Amino acid sequence: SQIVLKKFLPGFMSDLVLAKTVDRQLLAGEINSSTGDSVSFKRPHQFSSLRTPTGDISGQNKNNLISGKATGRVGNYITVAVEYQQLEEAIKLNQLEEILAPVRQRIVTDLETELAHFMMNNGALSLGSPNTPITKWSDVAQTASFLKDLGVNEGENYAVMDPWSAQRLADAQTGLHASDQLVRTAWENAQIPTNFGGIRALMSNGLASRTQGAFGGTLTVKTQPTVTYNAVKDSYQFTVTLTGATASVTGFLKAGDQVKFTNTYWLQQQTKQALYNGATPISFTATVTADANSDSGGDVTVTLSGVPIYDTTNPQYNSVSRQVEAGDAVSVVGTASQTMKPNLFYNKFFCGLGSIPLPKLHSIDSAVATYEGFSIRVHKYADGDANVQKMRFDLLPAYVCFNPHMGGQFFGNP
Amino acid sequence: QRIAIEPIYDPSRSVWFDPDAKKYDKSDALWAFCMYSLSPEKYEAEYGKKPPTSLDVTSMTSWEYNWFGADVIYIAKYYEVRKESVDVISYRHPITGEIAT
Amino acid sequence: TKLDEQFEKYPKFEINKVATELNRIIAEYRNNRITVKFRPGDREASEELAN
Amino acid sequence: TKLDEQFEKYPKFEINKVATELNRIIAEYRNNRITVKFRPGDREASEELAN
Repeated sequence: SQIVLKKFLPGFMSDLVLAKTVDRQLLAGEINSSTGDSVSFKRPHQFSSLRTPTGDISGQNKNNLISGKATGRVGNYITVAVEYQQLEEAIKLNQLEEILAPVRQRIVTDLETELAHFMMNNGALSLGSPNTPITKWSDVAQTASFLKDLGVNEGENYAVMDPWSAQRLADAQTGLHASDQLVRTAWENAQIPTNFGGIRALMSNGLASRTQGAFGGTLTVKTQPTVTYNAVKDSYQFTVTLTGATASVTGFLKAGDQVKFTNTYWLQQQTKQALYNGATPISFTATVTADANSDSGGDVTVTLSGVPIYDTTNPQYNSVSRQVEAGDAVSVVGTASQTMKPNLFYNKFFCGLGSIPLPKLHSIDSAVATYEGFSIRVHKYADGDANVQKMRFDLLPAYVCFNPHMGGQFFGNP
Repeated sequence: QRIAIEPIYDPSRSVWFDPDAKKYDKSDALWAFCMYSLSPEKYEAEYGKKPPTSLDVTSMTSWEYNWFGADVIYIAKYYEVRKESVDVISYRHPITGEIAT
Repeated sequence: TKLDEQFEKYPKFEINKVATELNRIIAEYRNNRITVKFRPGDREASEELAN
Repeated sequence: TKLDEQFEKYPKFEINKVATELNRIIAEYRNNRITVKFRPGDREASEELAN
């Protein structure tokens, strides 16, 4: 057991689908040394109309001009560092290349895990019960139908699912009746086609998971919030307070939970008419952004993503049939504290992604490593006089959320 | 139109042939690769700036060599040979030679 | 080595003596360059075609 | 050998000196290549046949 080979044994790897779908075009080389740590994009305008027998518009208020913004910011550092004895390292590992291979994939994996977490934290749309998995064909086509009903046209729509779900869909496809090519492909390779149900389907094994967080009781809204367009023209976020909760629980609502308002329905954004899901109207839902606890008296104050705008002086920006007001009943989807891996569906222009180049540190030898279109700056220094070499890898990402109303989580339904 | 002769720099890390070819001149080859390095500015000059740059990976160089410039993108040219069906038209005008395909 | 709590390095002198014959071969080639030549055949008009 | 609980290997330097005469023989052949030649016989038309 003295002879040891050069060839390292193979390991395990994840898959990369999130980076290839999001928009990396608009936010690319925009956070430079002149802009600062944040940059903002504009928002489209909407208008309303007046109907009169003769067009006397003499006293009626004319459409007012309000402009919105969408800011993107920089995140934390993706840093991995090692320390070692360089003579022991150089025993059988020369050029320090054995470390390069399993570190870039670690950096990319952490980046995309954070990207998935951000996507599921800032998404608004919800579909189906969390417990029920995906088994049939309708569970995929529902997302495309909902996106079409909302009105998003310009851009491509994508859906991402875990490995076991795809097997089930391929197994269902093997039971077809008339398509020879589809049946043969599903029987041999077990690969579902590219366009599944009108939306581009994708599979991924590395996908972030979340925990529900204990809650209980008949929750209800206590105070009427402010949902005028002026308040939410820069962030699309609003803060609301709840009552009827449990006495005193820490972590009452985790990040990613969906809060559904029963009596407020979605509207088709252009025609401003309520949404009907064949048999029942679709209710408005929002996502918790940060963890919130419950104090004595069952009062929970939470920040949600996705705003139910019902401005009365600027009706052109409404997105909900009726105003959220005090005493309304709300519900939370899912079970008490179960853990699940959500499935994501979104439009092209839902979230962005970018990276900031990092300059070489003074009087220190460095190098640049590239993996899957990302740049990694590596530094080597010899702090400490105890044969302690040090290496570090750096990467700095940037995130942006344009409109929360084009993405979210979805599950199968019974 | 003209025929041009151009040099290839760093052949050892740029040119890769079909592993099934065994002759000196690689006559019995069906495909080949040819890399060349490129800068992000020239990458944006041609093609398009909208798609980010993704470069080929070989893990070949940096073997005992200091590296400082991460501003190189590796692009390769791909050659293929195919057997295809083509229709030949035989213009048989008698004037000034007849048989012409 | 540490060498009394430091990191003085070994002297590494380089005396390149293997490039002389390579330079000689390169100069030998560059003194007499060669190119492609087309030879005629046994036909009435092969000479003009080759030219 | 183990060499105090390690596996340092023996240095194995290679100085190839047996290829010079082989290269000389190969160059000798490549300088004067030989091929197949057909010789005529004692007939009226053997020369054209050989050509």
